[PDB]
Amino acid sequence: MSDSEKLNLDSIIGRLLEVQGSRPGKNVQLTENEIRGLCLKSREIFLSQPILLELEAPLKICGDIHGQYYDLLRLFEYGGFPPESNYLFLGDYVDRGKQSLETICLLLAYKIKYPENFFLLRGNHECASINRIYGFYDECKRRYNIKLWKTFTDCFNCLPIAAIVDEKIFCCHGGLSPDLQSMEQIRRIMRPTDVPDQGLLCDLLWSDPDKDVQGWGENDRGVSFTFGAEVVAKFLHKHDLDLICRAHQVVEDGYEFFAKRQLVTLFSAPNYCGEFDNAGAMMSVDETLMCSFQILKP
Amino acid sequence: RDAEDVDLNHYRIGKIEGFEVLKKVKTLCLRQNLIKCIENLEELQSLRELDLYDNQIKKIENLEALTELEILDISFNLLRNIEGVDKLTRLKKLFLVNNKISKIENLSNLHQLQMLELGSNRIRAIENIDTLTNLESLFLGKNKITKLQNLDALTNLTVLSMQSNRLTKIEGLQNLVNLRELYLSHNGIEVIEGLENNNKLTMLDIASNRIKKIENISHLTELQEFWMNDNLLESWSDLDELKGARSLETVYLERNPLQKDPQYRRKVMLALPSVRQIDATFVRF
Ligand SMILES: [Cl-]
Ligand SMILES: [Cl-]
Ligand SMILES: [Fe+3]
Repeated sequence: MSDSEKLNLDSIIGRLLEVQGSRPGKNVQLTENEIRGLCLKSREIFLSQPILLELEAPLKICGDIHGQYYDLLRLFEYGGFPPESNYLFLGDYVDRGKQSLETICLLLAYKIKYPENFFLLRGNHECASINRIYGFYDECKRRYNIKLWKTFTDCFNCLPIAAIVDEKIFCCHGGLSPDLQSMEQIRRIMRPTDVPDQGLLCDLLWSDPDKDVQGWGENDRGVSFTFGAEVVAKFLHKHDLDLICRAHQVVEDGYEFFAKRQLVTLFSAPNYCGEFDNAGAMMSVDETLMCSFQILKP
Repeated sequence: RDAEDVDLNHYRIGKIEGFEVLKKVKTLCLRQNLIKCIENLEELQSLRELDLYDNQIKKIENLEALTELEILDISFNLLRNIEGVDKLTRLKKLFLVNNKISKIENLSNLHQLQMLELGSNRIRAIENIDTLTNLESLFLGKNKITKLQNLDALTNLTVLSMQSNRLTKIEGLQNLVNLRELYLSHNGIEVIEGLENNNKLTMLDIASNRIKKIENISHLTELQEFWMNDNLLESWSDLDELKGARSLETVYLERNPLQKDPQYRRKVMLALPSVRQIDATFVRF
């Protein structure tokens, strides 16, 4: 990284962090080129790292953010702002609410500033259409223009899809796929790409676990599938893994285990939407591959 | 007690109570709260903007008093019908994004409306907006619309957003002579046509369809952005259609058969020497 890049990056991170502690609602208005440059630069870094990330502990793994920018700030206070800790986010950074731009810009900026200590996976909210998501597109055109959203889909189309921590923890946003036989198939996924409505990449961003299902079932979302505890168990044995770490679903305490703690769901947006009263959690892995869960509250 | 702008963003409030203390409030912000109904607002008669983005309102009501209202946003609620707005004649922008609205009605009296936002709903047709002469931006993306039609009255319309619908033919744009931005991505269009009168178009997006050939845009000499990724274009000679656009800066063509060509970026630059951006990346010289 150049010193001129650092100068502009710190100016952006500073103005983004300056609203911390303020009474929520302050937005920070960055310039169009600042946001666009953040998209272009981070996209180049995404393409220069594998689509199946292989990370080593220590790092802190987080679930959905859903554009709740001040709850992202609170996560960084608990876990430590970069570079004080290593982060792997599991996707869904943007949504409804008029502060998704601040959320994604701060995450992209840290990605550029600490490219081998800060990581972002792709969630189903980071798609390239408005077939199912409208909030982030709505925010972009209201504060800037539609092309800004188009530039964001270019960045989104290059995010990585899954991560394996220390050869034992498989991480993705959604879950497993009936088409997933080998890690090589994930590596064969080519970028840029949008999220299809069918197939390996779709299931990695959309699928869910279910207590009722024994093998593969249908998803009440209208996309992808549901898998049960047995699916989880064969998967860890075939690939010599210990845990699946996933997000995508709201859970009461921010974390929730499945299949005798062989899978865990993480959700890092406290009080999602408003009718729920959930907490945010965050899984921290240390050098000896031990997992600890920190919980954030409204 | 004395503020022109009042902001209760993310305040858990579950009911509108006691806002009469505000004397000359001009902007009231109540986003991401817990409101379940509209009430107790008839006194704030100095309001230009009311913001109820992300609540649980299920019906529009009790707004008839505030006739100086210029901006109303009831997005991300659980609305099913449009009503109770017929008295807000000075409305300029109206956001009803991401509800369960199924039909366009009850907006006939909003003659000064400059922007209508009905994105992410269950609307199936375009109707009942012939009366909105001052409309400049119409957003109907993420709906179930199946035909472009009742648009002939909006001669001042400059931005039409219709992405993610069920369109199959470009038609009904004959009168949008001042149209400047046309978004029709993620539809079922197979042919480029029906753009004979939209000479002032600078931004045209027909990406993610099933279009095989670029035609009928040689007159669009003002084009600045052409988004056409994820189609079925196969012939490099089709790019002759864009040579009249001397300020064409960006084209999206990736994930077309064209991109199988190992000289894809080179051929784009040769055909369109004014272009500076091809898909996500800049032309590097
Ligand atoms: Cl393998
Ligand atoms: Cl790649
Ligand atoms: Fe999700």
